[PDB]
Amino acid sequence: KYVEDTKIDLWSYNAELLVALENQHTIDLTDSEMNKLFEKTKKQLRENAED
Amino acid sequence: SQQTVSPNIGSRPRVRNIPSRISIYWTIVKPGDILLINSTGNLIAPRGYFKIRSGKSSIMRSDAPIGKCNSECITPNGSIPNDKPFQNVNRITYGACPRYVKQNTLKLATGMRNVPEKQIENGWEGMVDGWYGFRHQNSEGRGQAADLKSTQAAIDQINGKLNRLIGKTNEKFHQIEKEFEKYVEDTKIDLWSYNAELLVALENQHTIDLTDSEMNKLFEKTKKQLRENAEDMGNGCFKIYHKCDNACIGSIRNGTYDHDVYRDEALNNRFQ
Amino acid sequence: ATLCLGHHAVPNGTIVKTITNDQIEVTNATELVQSSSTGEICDSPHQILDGKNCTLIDALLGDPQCDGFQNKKWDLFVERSKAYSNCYPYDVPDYAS
Amino acid sequence: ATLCLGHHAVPNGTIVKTITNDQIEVTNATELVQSSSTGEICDSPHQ
Amino acid sequence: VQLVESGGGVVQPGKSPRLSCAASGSSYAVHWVRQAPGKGLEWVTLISYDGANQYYADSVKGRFTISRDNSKNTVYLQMNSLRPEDTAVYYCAVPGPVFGIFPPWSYFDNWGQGILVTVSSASTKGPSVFPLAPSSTAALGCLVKDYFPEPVTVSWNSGALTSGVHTFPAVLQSSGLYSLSSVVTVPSSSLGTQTYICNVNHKPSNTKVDKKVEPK
Amino acid sequence: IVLTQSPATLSVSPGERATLSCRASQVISHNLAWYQQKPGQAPRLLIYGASTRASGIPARFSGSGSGTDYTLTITSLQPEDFAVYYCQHYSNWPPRLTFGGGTKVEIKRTVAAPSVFIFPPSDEQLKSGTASVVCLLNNFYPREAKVQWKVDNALQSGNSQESVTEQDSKDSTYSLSSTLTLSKADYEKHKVYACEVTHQGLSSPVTKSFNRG
Ligand SMILES: *[C@@H]1O[C@H](CO)[C@@H](O[C@@H]2O[C@H](CO)[C@@H](O[C@@H]3O[C@H](CO)[C@@H](O)[C@H](O)[C@@H]3O)[C@H](O)[C@H]2NC(C)=O)[C@H](O)[C@H]1NC(C)=O
Ligand SMILES: *[C@@H]1O[C@H](CO)[C@@H](O)[C@H](O)[C@H]1NC(C)=O
Ligand SMILES: *[C@@H]1O[C@H](CO)[C@@H](O)[C@H](O)[C@H]1NC(C)=O
Ligand SMILES: *[C@@H]1O[C@H](CO)[C@@H](O)[C@H](O)[C@H]1NC(C)=O
Repeated sequence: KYVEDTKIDLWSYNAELLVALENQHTIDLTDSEMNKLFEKTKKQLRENAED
Repeated sequence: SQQTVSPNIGSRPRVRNIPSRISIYWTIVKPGDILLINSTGNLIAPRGYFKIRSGKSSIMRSDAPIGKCNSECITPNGSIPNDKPFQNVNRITYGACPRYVKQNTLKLATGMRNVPEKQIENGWEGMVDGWYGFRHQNSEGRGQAADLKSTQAAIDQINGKLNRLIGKTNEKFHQIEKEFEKYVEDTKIDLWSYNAELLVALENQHTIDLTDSEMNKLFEKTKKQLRENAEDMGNGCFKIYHKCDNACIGSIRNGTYDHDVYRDEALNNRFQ
Repeated sequence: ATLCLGHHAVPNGTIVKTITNDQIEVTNATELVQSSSTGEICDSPHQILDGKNCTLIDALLGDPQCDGFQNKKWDLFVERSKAYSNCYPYDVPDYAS
Repeated sequence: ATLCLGHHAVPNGTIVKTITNDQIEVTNATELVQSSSTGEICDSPHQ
Repeated sequence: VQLVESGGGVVQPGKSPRLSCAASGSSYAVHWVRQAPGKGLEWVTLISYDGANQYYADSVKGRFTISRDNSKNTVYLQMNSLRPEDTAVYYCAVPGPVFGIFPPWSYFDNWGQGILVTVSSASTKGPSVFPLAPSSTAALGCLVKDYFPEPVTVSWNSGALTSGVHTFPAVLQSSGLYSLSSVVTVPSSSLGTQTYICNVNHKPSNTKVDKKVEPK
Repeated sequence: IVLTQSPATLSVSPGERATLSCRASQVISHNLAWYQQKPGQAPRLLIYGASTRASGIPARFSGSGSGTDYTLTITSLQPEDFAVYYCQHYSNWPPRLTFGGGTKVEIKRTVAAPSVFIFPPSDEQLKSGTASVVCLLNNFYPREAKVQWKVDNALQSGNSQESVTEQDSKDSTYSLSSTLTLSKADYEKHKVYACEVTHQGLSSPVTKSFNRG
């Protein structure tokens, strides 16, 4: 009982942290790609356009 | 079940001047079942039965006084508030309690890296209204103003992770409270202490990266805004090749500035 | 004519840990470990039964000093180090269970 | 004469968790927990 | 770090009263949160720690002005272009720190005592105390109609009877004047014996009226 | 952004737990603060940053929430906790500062019907040009009461003025007074003046009318 509950609590903690870490990376990942593509366009058009 | 116990006649070390003893035994009789007692002497018979429920209730060895108050978490060293996600008071707990860790302190960074004036990373002890800002020396004089955009962006993120770390959100939480061998308990406390040590490191690594970014972003935003009208004067300062009144600096820091207005004016002073 | 870009600072800050740094000074920090306690068990919201001079087994068997504990209930029973027995000497083979 | 830079969106998205966010809507997501079962033990590959 | 406010009382639309909020010796940013009578809290303005920036709510935008004299260690809420919708208790507040830094927009950990202003343009009229006759278990009262400004102190039999008393708060009429009732309860037998007088007293427009009740 | 507080009033007995909700029109990233306002005095800061409890505030005040749904909990309510409470949003980049409507933490009591009393206008006021009819609702519980005016069996509008007391020191009861303003000319035109009281404490809307004679 005690051992099994200790186990399930530590594994539930792992799963909750892993998903958070993984998704934190994926949001950062996708936010970057968008920012990169906007800045790529900015450096390309340069003075010929305004933000 | 069946329990056979033989009486053992013999003097044992006197306790409260009694060389005799009573060995206590228990039997649980299930709803269908019947209790059957056979004895030819020496039996200490029951007077009835006790109610025997599931769980949730407990026992604690403690010499701490009971007092008129409301606290969800109990330890043998007295009750503790369950704000923080971890505790070091006692491995023995009864209510919805923070997890027990070996560490007596885990500092969660809720700010930015301290680089002070006394010894772009220009740490200003004087800027206390924001985490990132501007300092100018123009025609009209000197002045300091904090950037609330980068500040609020940093505050909001720390708020997010802090709330998630200390519960106080709507969930199945990040560090769920413990409810409740030696070896098993030590195994547990070592793995939980590892968790807490790694979590804080990860969390703070993110917060430093977070705050370092916000500063770099605000410096680059200024660089793309001034463009050719200024030059990166070594450190965290720029050298605007024209004059700017308290309204011109305001237009840079408040974002409503463009290089076209001060174009020809900047081209003149630069070629000298 | 000269525009400088800086940030906030404190004379003495808090030393924290990151993935790449075991000692790193930051402007502000917060505690995540409860180290302090008042030194008293609170009655609310749990039913507390202070065993006092009684052990739970003494309250169960019915030692005279424990007559007050009859038919009592609890969320948590608080057993005292100074509790003692004062009835017929007894032994419970497998007491903890 | 006017060049706009955007991204994909869905009317109703999936709410997920990150390090700084306990509730954050995303375009697409996947499950990592098996909650359902047919209600029958399979013979193969175990005796 | 106590705060003290000044510049209250009654004010007639067209005038420009100045609200002052003083400290106790450096300087933070200062906000103003107002509370209309019987209504909730409303944020109206704020001034920066230095004064460079000033923010006003859409309600008081263009009508109110905020200034600060660091020398005198005070903040001034200059209120012009009045509307009777400015009749409120004004509270000055100091923003609390967040993660070591003190930005202007935050929670308020320090508040002033509160100063009431009354946009009304009304004559300092005295009340006309009329009785509320008990009918043939059992109540009687005093209608303290048309008075200005606030308040009025009512006591029954020069502070003799206390139990059964109920003095209602003042209602602001269309007349721009206040009016209130004060009632009491005692047996329908004891009315013939005992006599009841409601000691009504108005501080501005000085008057100490007395009125006796008789059954009809 | 707009803050919506619920319930407008919450009836609680001492010892019980209170759960005060604050709904934001959009995500406020935990930038919320809770205040306690006692009558006459300035609001008292309880919580900030949605969950962080202010210096010296008793442990029973618990602030929580995320997204747009935030909560204020008083685990074991003391008699000194009966007051008005306001949630507050604040932000520096998108500059904003809003207060919610506020919630009244009212003393829970058994339902008590109002003691209805109707008072005809005085002869002195009658000879001044205006006539004021007064209805008294004495010591009732809960606060939710409806008073209607009937001039010769005809419902009035915008000529009535209600005034209610605070919860009584002794029995935490409510007392209300509705006053109807009429001209001496209009008061003379009609004979009967009724006051219809609707309250949970009464099985049916109780009326108290009078005639000029
Ligand atoms: C992080 O920043 C917060 C502010 O955002 C700091 O909180 C402040 O901590 C000080 C600690 O001394 C509190 O000062 C008070 O001083 C009086 C007089 O000496 C004393 O009687 C009080 O008991 C208290 O110590 C201050 O009130 C508190 N402010 C808030 C808003 O909680 C915090 O210390 C900073 N943490 C770190 C590690 O830098
Ligand atoms: C906590 O509880 C026990 C109760 O017997 C007390 O004697 C001890 O000093 C405490 N231990 C710690 C590590 O605080
Ligand atoms: C920005 O610059 C000045 C303040 O120095 C002001 O005239 C202008 O309206 C400001 N605009 C914004 C969007 O803040
Ligand atoms: C506990 O026992 C001691 C003697 O050992 C006695 O002085 C005291 O009164 C007893 N206390 C209680 C709570 O029964």
